Amino acid sequence: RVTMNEFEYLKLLGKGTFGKVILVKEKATGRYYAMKILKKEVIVAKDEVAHTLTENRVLQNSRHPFLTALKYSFQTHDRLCFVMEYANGGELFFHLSRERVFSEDRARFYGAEIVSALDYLHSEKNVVYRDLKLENLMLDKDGHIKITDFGLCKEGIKDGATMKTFCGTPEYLAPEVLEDNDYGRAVDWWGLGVVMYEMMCGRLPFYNQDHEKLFELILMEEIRFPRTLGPEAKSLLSGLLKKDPKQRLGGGSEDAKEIMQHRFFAGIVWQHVYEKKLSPPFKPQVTSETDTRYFDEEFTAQMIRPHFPQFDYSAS
Amino acid sequence: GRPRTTSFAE
Ligand SMILES: Cc1c[nH]c2ncnc(N3CC[C@@H](N)C3)c12
Ligand SMILES: [Mn+2]
Repeated sequence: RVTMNEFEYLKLLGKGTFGKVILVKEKATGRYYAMKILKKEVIVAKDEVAHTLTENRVLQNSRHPFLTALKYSFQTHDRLCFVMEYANGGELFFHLSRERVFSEDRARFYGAEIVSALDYLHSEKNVVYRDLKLENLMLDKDGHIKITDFGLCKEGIKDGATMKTFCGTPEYLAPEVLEDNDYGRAVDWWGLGVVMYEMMCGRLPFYNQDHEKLFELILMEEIRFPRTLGPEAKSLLSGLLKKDPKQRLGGGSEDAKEIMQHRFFAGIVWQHVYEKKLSPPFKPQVTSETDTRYFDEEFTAQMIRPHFPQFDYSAS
Repeated sequence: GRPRTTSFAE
């Protein structure tokens, strides 16, 4: 029963070219949410229809504590809106930009939760996420990972079943995607490698501003390892970023289970990870439900066509 | 210290 009129618009949080994400209040309940607003015609025009359905079905059919829950989707004459949990601690990209590198423990913790969430998407929803990167990784008020933005998932992928779409983010693409090969859910372990690499190393494993120089580094070069990196972390990054996906950690039939058992994660209890009994190593310092201090000022300091059948959705 | 990146699909 929901329209644009059921909410207060407070701050800008993000802005891609397809849409915007704004911090909202629900008049009727008092609660704050993050609302992703897409202009219907921009989506039709720039070809994003398929993606938008994928996000909507993947948000509705997912229940996991490190995945952004959806409360409503509803549409207007001109907009599509997702009303989702508000992740008050902002992007990882934000934190790693200020701190430069995370400690091993802190990167261990985030990697645990990420692996927990992806295991679930793979094993339970039969979905490969495809676009893991620092921007799609946020924290909630307690300092627990939330994965946001679901439009690049592949649905219906089960076991080692293969797929073709050239997509993701250039800095994060896996060799076998660059190679123009059919690929499988191990791409997500590549992406997890690149993120763990950035957390503990303070930079991307392969960098060039020019995409074709960056794609050549990806297919051709061994990764470099700062001498500050402990042997267990060296080993994990080495295995997550093996270029042949058959040889990659998590690349076999055991999937996430091969990652959980690596000595990097020794003495992390995976059940407690899921149940949220591990202590977040950074608790976001927010004064109120609407304190956007972990969002870039570039956005918060900014002042405020077909029918999609059965887009509309509602959790309770 | 790396510029914000962009999702795409061919
Ligand atoms: C997309 C989204 C869902 N929940 C959110 N909570 C806080 N911020 C979000 N965004 C901030 C900019 C993008 N990283 C997405 C979201
Ligand atoms: Mn780029």
